[PDB]
Amino acid sequence: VSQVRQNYHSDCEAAVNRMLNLELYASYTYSSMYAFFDRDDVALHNVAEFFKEHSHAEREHAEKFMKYQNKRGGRVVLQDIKKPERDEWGNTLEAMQAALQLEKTVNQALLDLHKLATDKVDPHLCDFLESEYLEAQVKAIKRIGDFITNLKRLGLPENGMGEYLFDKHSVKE
Amino acid sequence: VSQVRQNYHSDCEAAVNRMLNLELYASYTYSSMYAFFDRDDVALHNVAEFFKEHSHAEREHAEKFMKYQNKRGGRVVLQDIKKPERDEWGNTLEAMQAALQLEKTVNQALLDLHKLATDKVDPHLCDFLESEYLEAQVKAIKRIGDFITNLKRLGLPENGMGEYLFDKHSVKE
Amino acid sequence: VSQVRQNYHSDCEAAVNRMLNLELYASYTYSSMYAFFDRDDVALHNVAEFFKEHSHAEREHAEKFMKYQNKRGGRVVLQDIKKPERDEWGNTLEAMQAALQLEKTVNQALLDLHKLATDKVDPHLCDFLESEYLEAQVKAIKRIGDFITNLKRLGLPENGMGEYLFDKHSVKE
Amino acid sequence: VSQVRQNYHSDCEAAVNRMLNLELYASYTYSSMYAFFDRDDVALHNVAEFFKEHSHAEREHAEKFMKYQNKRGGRVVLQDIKKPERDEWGNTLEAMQAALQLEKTVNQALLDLHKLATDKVDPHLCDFLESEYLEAQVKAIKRIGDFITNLKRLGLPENGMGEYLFDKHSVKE
Ligand SMILES: [Cl-]
Ligand SMILES: [Cl-]
Ligand SMILES: [Cl-]
Ligand SMILES: [Cl-]
Ligand SMILES: [Cl-]
Ligand SMILES: [Cl-]
Ligand SMILES: [Cl-]
Ligand SMILES: [Cl-]
Ligand SMILES: [Cl-]
Ligand SMILES: [Cl-]
Ligand SMILES: [Cl-]
Ligand SMILES: [Cl-]
Ligand SMILES: [Cl-]
Ligand SMILES: [Cl-]
Ligand SMILES: [Cl-]
Ligand SMILES: [Cl-]
Ligand SMILES: [Cl-]
Ligand SMILES: [Cl-]
Ligand SMILES: [Cl-]
Ligand SMILES: [Cl-]
Ligand SMILES: [Cl-]
Ligand SMILES: [Cl-]
Ligand SMILES: [Cl-]
Ligand SMILES: [Cl-]
Ligand SMILES: [Cl-]
Ligand SMILES: [Cl-]
Ligand SMILES: [Cl-]
Ligand SMILES: [Cl-]
Ligand SMILES: [Cl-]
Ligand SMILES: [Cl-]
Ligand SMILES: [Cl-]
Ligand SMILES: [Cl-]
Ligand SMILES: [Cl-]
Ligand SMILES: [Cl-]
Ligand SMILES: [Cl-]
Ligand SMILES: [Cl-]
Ligand SMILES: [Cl-]
Ligand SMILES: [Cl-]
Ligand SMILES: [Cl-]
Ligand SMILES: [Cl-]
Ligand SMILES: [Cl-]
Ligand SMILES: [Cl-]
Ligand SMILES: [Cl-]
Ligand SMILES: [Cl-]
Ligand SMILES: [Cl-]
Ligand SMILES: [Cl-]
Ligand SMILES: [Cl-]
Ligand SMILES: [Cl-]
Ligand SMILES: [Cl-]
Ligand SMILES: [Cl-]
Ligand SMILES: [Cl-]
Ligand SMILES: [Cl-]
Ligand SMILES: [Cl-]
Ligand SMILES: [Cl-]
Ligand SMILES: [Fe+2]
Ligand SMILES: [Fe+2]
Ligand SMILES: [Fe+2]
Ligand SMILES: [Fe+2]
Ligand SMILES: [Fe+2]
Ligand SMILES: [Fe+2]
Ligand SMILES: [Fe+2]
Ligand SMILES: [Fe+2]
Ligand SMILES: [Fe+2]
Ligand SMILES: [Fe+2]
Ligand SMILES: [Mg+2]
Ligand SMILES: [Mg+2]
Ligand SMILES: [Mg+2]
Ligand SMILES: [Mg+2]
Ligand SMILES: [Mg+2]
Ligand SMILES: [Mg+2]
Ligand SMILES: [Mg+2]
Ligand SMILES: [Mg+2]
Ligand SMILES: [Mg+2]
Ligand SMILES: [Mg+2]
Ligand SMILES: [Mg+2]
Ligand SMILES: [Mg+2]
Ligand SMILES: [Mg+2]
Ligand SMILES: [Mg+2]
Ligand SMILES: [Mg+2]
Ligand SMILES: [Mg+2]
Ligand SMILES: [Mg+2]
Ligand SMILES: [Mg+2]
Ligand SMILES: [Mg+2]
Ligand SMILES: [Mg+2]
Ligand SMILES: [Mg+2]
Ligand SMILES: [Mg+2]
Ligand SMILES: [Mg+2]
Ligand SMILES: [Mg+2]
Ligand SMILES: [Mg+2]
Ligand SMILES: [Mg+2]
Ligand SMILES: [Mg+2]
Repeated sequence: VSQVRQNYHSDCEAAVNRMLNLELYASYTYSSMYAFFDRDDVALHNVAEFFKEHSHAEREHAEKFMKYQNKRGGRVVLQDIKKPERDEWGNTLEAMQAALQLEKTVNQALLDLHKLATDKVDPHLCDFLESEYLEAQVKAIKRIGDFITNLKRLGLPENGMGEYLFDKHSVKE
Repeated sequence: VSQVRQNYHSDCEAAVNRMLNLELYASYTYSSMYAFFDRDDVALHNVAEFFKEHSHAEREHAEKFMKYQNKRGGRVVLQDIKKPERDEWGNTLEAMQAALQLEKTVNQALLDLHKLATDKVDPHLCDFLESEYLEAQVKAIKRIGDFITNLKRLGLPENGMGEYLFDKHSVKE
Repeated sequence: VSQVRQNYHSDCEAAVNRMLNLELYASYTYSSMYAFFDRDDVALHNVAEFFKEHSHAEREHAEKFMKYQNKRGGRVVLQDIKKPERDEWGNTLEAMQAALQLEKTVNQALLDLHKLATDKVDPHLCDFLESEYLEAQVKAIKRIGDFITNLKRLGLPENGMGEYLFDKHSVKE
Repeated sequence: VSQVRQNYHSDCEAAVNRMLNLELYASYTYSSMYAFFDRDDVALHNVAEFFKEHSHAEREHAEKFMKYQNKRGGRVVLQDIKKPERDEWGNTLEAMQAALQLEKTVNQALLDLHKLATDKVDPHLCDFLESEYLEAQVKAIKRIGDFITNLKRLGLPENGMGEYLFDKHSVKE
């Protein structure tokens, strides 16, 4: 037993490792989206940069779980980071729809971990999730949903002018 | 009788209380418009913020009537603030059309109060309305009318690209 | 279903709308207290300003619930804002006693909403209440209680000199 | 006829001269109050300074009527400035009560002049009164009324401690 460990269930330790992996998986998916929108035959650079930044944020989320694991006396156990589900992402609308679903998948895993922490009477882990993850996730989901609404309004997928306008006026330039 | 009261007719006092209520009603309607445009399935945030700011301005108009009532020695009497006429506002054009009509309703009440003040030979109340309300109202009506003209030019309600462009280029970002 | 909605029970959505209304009701009550203490025959302007500021804070609390509702994919539904229970507030002690009871009523509604969120296993809503409302409410209740103790010490309601001194030395000038 | 005169009735010209005199009379009354509160056996120096400043304001009001008369092509005609009604002013409450009545007397004369200007269809004179006099008068009346309420609360005339406290905490130090 680690000398620091106190009130930290094995099941929570394992679930933190699985969360770590999911954040890295999300990072990798966003990096694929970045590379897609940077292609010369796609060429939506503000969209590309939105996804690149989101890829970096997900890696930071993973690193924070590594630090957490060690603070509690658990042990980081890594697994392969699976490649993203697609090699090409269609257009801004398809990518944003995939991002929404990814963020909801990550959110569900965070909520499931919170429920496990509750069941194991681990208020430190509950606080960590509430203070560092759950609100960021709700904000990200709302932002992407708002974008999808605007992309539909702009006539995606068919309306290329609408897609251009979104890249120039909705995503940080 | 209040020790400060001079040349202040009971009818004017009552009409100031009714005006106070109407300004609060207008504030509440604009707050509903804010919440509508902030929905994830509407997502026109500059439009939402335009209405939020207008909601705050109307509350300030109400507070100025409270202060006025007390300065003249009248007594503030509050009534329920009725909920807005609609729960959802359609789109930017429908909302702006409703805002125009609301501003004209408020303007008519201000003009009616000015006429009452004239009839009761109350130049202080006439000056207050002319100096603090009537020009602001004309300016607001002109601004909203100009917006409606532009929304129609942009093809509202059908043209979603036009609606997007209005949010990005006509309302403060 | 809203595209953003996840783990948000209909009962919580409805209870957030009812909370929104209660915050607006509290705002309106404080605005009535402001207007009362600004009367020429009351004339306790620091007390009046204390209540005016509290009225603005309550409106901010309501607006934060509107934003929350939309972030979760719920729908803001507004109801009439009922007028305050009294048209005149007696004196500083009576008003502060009414404010204490109002703050405790709002606190109880917040606690009830937290219990509902707990029952529906909604940690995001629990965090929101704990981080944005519950401590502010405890602080406000303590402040008003401290004021009541001092008003009683100063001989309210009978001791007008005590009431004057409170306005000049306990409330921000 | 003055080369500048246009739309300026003889009756209004005369009434402006009478107003000029009344403002000077009010100034002189306030100067008497200043001297009273500066007596060694009264010795309420913040109260004294309040009245001294008000004396200067009234003289400025008179000078503005002189300038107005000349701008319109009327002719300033001066009369004796009558001494104040009392040689001694009792205490802060009695003085403030006299000041309230004086301000209401001046207000009534301003309102009467506005009515004359209205009857003679003189919008420039109406604007001048509304823009330069009527609101200042309402503000002054409200301020003095608020003071009287506080002096009564403080137990004037009997409560000398209350009178001391008013001088130290209600009037600019
Ligand atoms: Cl342990
Ligand atoms: Cl334990
Ligand atoms: Cl264990
Ligand atoms: Cl593991
Ligand atoms: Cl694997
Ligand atoms: Cl996918
Ligand atoms: Cl693919
Ligand atoms: Cl997914
Ligand atoms: Cl889990
Ligand atoms: Cl726990
Ligand atoms: Cl967070
Ligand atoms: Cl957006
Ligand atoms: Cl957008
Ligand atoms: Cl009257
Ligand atoms: Cl009159
Ligand atoms: Cl009347
Ligand atoms: Cl009324
Ligand atoms: Cl009603
Ligand atoms: Cl409507
Ligand atoms: Cl509706
Ligand atoms: Cl209307
Ligand atoms: Cl009216
Ligand atoms: Cl008039
Ligand atoms: Cl105006
Ligand atoms: Cl325009
Ligand atoms: Cl453009
Ligand atoms: Cl425009
Ligand atoms: Cl749900
Ligand atoms: Cl869940
Ligand atoms: Cl549900
Ligand atoms: Cl509801
Ligand atoms: Cl109702
Ligand atoms: Cl009550
Ligand atoms: Cl009452
Ligand atoms: Cl209550
Ligand atoms: Cl509840
Ligand atoms: Cl929970
Ligand atoms: Cl809080
Ligand atoms: Cl205290
Ligand atoms: Cl003191
Ligand atoms: Cl205190
Ligand atoms: Cl003439
Ligand atoms: Cl003419
Ligand atoms: Cl003439
Ligand atoms: Cl003359
Ligand atoms: Cl004479
Ligand atoms: Cl006298
Ligand atoms: Cl005398
Ligand atoms: Cl008099
Ligand atoms: Cl006259
Ligand atoms: Cl005229
Ligand atoms: Cl003025
Ligand atoms: Cl005062
Ligand atoms: Cl005072
Ligand atoms: Fe993440
Ligand atoms: Fe994420
Ligand atoms: Fe208004
Ligand atoms: Fe308005
Ligand atoms: Fe543009
Ligand atoms: Fe509140
Ligand atoms: Fe509160
Ligand atoms: Fe003091
Ligand atoms: Fe004057
Ligand atoms: Fe005066
Ligand atoms: Mg060891
Ligand atoms: Mg284990
Ligand atoms: Mg996994
Ligand atoms: Mg594989
Ligand atoms: Mg629990
Ligand atoms: Mg937080
Ligand atoms: Mg946003
Ligand atoms: Mg009275
Ligand atoms: Mg009446
Ligand atoms: Mg009405
Ligand atoms: Mg109804
Ligand atoms: Mg103006
Ligand atoms: Mg313009
Ligand atoms: Mg949908
Ligand atoms: Mg429902
Ligand atoms: Mg309720
Ligand atoms: Mg009722
Ligand atoms: Mg806190
Ligand atoms: Mg304290
Ligand atoms: Mg000549
Ligand atoms: Mg003449
Ligand atoms: Mg005279
Ligand atoms: Mg004489
Ligand atoms: Mg006029
Ligand atoms: Mg004017
Ligand atoms: Mg003015
Ligand atoms: Mg004041």
